[PDB]
Amino acid sequence: DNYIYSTEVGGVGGTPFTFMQTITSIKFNWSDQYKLLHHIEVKFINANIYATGDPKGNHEVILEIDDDETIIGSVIGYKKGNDGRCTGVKLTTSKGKSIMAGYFEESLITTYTGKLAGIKGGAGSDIDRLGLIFLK
Amino acid sequence: DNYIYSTEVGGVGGTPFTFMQTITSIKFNWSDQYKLLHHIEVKFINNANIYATGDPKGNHEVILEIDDDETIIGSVIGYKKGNDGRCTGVKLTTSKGKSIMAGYFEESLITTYTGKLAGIKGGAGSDIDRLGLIFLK
Amino acid sequence: STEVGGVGGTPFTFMQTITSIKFNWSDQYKLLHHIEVKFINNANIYATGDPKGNHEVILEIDDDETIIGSVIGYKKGNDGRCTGVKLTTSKGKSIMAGYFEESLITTYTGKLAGIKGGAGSDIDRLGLIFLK
Amino acid sequence: DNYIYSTEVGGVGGTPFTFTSIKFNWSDQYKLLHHIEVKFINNANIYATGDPKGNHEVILEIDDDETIIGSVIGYKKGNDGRCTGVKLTTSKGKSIMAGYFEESLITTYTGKLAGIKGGAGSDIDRLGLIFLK
Amino acid sequence: DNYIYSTEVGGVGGTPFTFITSIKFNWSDQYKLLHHIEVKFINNANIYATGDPKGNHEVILEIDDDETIIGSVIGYKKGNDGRCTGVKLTTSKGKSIMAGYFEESLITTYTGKLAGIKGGAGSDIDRLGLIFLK
Amino acid sequence: NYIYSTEVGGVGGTPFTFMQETITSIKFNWSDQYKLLHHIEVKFINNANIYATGDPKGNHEVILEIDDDETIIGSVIGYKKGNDGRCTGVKLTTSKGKSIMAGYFEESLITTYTGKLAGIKGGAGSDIDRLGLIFLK
Amino acid sequence: DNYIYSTEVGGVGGTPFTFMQGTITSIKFNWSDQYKLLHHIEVKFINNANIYATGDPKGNHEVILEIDDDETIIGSVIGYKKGNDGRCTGVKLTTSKGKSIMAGYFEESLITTYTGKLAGIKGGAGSDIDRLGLIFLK
Repeated sequence: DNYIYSTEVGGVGGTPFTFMQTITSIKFNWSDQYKLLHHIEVKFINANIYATGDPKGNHEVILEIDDDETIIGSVIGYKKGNDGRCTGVKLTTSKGKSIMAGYFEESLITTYTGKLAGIKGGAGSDIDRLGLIFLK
Repeated sequence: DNYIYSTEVGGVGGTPFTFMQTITSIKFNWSDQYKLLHHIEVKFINNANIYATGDPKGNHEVILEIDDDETIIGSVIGYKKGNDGRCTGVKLTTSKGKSIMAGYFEESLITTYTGKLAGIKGGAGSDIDRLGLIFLK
Repeated sequence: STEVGGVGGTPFTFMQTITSIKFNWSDQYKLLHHIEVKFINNANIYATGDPKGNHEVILEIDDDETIIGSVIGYKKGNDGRCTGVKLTTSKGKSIMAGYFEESLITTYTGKLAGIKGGAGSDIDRLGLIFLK
Repeated sequence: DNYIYSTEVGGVGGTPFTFTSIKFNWSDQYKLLHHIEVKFINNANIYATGDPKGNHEVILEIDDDETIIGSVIGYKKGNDGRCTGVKLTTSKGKSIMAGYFEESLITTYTGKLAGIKGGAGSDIDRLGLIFLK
Repeated sequence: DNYIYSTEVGGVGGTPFTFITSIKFNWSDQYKLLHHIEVKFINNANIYATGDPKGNHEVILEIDDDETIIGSVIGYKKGNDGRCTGVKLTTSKGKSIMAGYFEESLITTYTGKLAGIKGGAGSDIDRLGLIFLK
Repeated sequence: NYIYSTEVGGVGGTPFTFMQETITSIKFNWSDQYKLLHHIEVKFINNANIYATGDPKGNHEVILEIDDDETIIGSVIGYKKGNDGRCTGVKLTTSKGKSIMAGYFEESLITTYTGKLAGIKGGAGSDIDRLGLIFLK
Repeated sequence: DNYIYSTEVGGVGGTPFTFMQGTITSIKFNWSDQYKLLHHIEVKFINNANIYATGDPKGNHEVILEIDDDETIIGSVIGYKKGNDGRCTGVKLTTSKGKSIMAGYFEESLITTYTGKLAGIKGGAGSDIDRLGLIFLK
């Protein structure tokens, strides 16, 4: 209520997370071996790293977000089903910044857009499930 | 009406549906095995209900979330024509450069009316037999 | 617009602006075979020709949407036939029907108001009609 | 005049001519223009010239307020020359392409297409466009 | 004087020249050079030609009264024994021509209202420069 | 005043911090043999001094000169993650269409904050172990 | 000064040059496919008929960029080999009127220079262009 919840995509498994009250940094860890996201970290506008998942993947990417910078384009790749996983994230900002993490070989959601305020989902070894959260 | 009805394309078969109350989420399920749409889900502004139809047996899906102020500016449905017909693909593009592509387009096409996507309508069984979009004015 | 194609088939003229148009065509004959049209504030399907072709395309036109680009492919001569239509709208919508292996007209442009021509088995001849 | 006369390109042969719609006839067999027709604003007459023996034609209809912004004629140069192709593009993104461009080219003046001029027999020997000012 | 002279590019050979609403270039596939140029001027029906028009191709660019050159490249062989091999021009109205070849040297010239040409030719165009307003 | 981008790469090498209370020249040295940054130099407005760090043993370098009024609008650092990590590449693009590419991007990336490039900070030995940029506000 | 001095890139060798006066109105670059270096540069200036050359024009390629009086450089890259032993290997320039040249090669080091009205050059040349810097104005 005064936040927009994007559909969490991927499986029912892993341990729940919800990170909120905006985002100033987000990092994604992924593997070439499993072609999944494994681990996410978030910082806020608050010096603590809010992490989740196991950072066992051979790649990472970080997007730093200026205070006034919104997300204008966002795609999450995922395997659908109870047994599902998140496999990739593309984001593009109101300033022409973009990141690409992991793979997009199965299902996609083109999310809502706005000021990236938090994330929510389940993670174990892998990121089972991810949803973004925006302002209003 | 207060609504613009796109021609429903595909076959006469399956069970009829109409979803209305604007659309804030839509998902399309499709198969590489059958090369059809099989299942559609829709959510609406200020209403937590998932309105589904068809059998979600396909190996792929795509979800488009629509911002409150976001209109559809380009829309194409692929389909097999005739009574025995099926809807095979959807491309949509929004007023914010968001776009989805579901399934296949190697037979017939409709380039639909455009505006604020308000509902869908059609028939579905195992497959999406027939699909029409509905827009505001 | 100049009606292009042959002298044959049965004449048609559809008028009242156009809100929907459909084209049927074949890979076997590489012609248009059949056209349908709907009009604003009128639920009637005005058809013509034999819809025996394996493909069709439908373009829906918003009330305020004009045609900005239009090409008809055709075989010229008395025994001629209309073979293809490309249309592009003032809102980036476009359709492509059938084939363009012989002759072409780039038509006048504006609000698509009607069509006119002759059709039997095939669309023998087609011309568009525009506004003010 | 109060007109711009583009250089007529192609040969000296055929019979001279000087004239909202234009049509070009051409052949895959000879790779030339053979025949042109022109219709005028507020005048229902077809002004033709040349022999329409070619297997292709194209028609460009020009809206009243529509100018030509890009124009190329392909031709064989010399007394024995022939006009072989026309590309035209309008102020509304309409374009036609007639026949072939395997030898010489002129990029013509541009504006409101007012007439044509040239010589034609079996083939279009020679063609020039005429624009306003 | 009240003219801007682009560098004449190509060789020392051929006969010197000095001469816009029309320009034509003749060239050969056999020699890959310009061989001959013609020019017409506003309010003057004369063809000002130079060089031997023995090449199998030509192109003509007509320039509207108010139309300037906004991009211009001349291809040439450098050195005393040099030759001018090509011209690309683009106008303030999106017209463009391409004449001949560009497989050795290039100059990107000054831009403006194309006012004249200058340079030496015989069988081939040995050397060419454009001239603009000031 | 200043905005500190996350320093990416390893914990190793000797710490550095360059600022002058903005950057007008920056140079990056890298190797095809090690596929790392090895050395960085920075000059500042109204100060002739070269502030270097790292061992310039690499076979390539690039220099970006920044006009006084010119901001960075796009910036990516490639790096190997982990304690034994290294910085491997820098792409920068300016408010005047100027851009450099230094070294390699075969592992991890940060798309940094943007603004008037004011300083750098990190650790370097043989290699640039770790790099963060610093901007105004 | 009234002038902006780009870093001179390339080697210490060759004979020094400095070309300045109005601003640059023509510049030419000679280069070789055999050595993949610049070998020779010429410059002309506004209101001055003098051809200011330097280096040995032994290379199989050249390009000339003419600069209109009011035309600035908006993009500029010099390729070079770094070190005392070094040489300048290429120049890309792009103007405020969509003109561009590309001379020689960019297989080793690059500088993306300051931009503005190209007023002069400076460097060292022998057989090859050893070293080049551009000079601009505020």
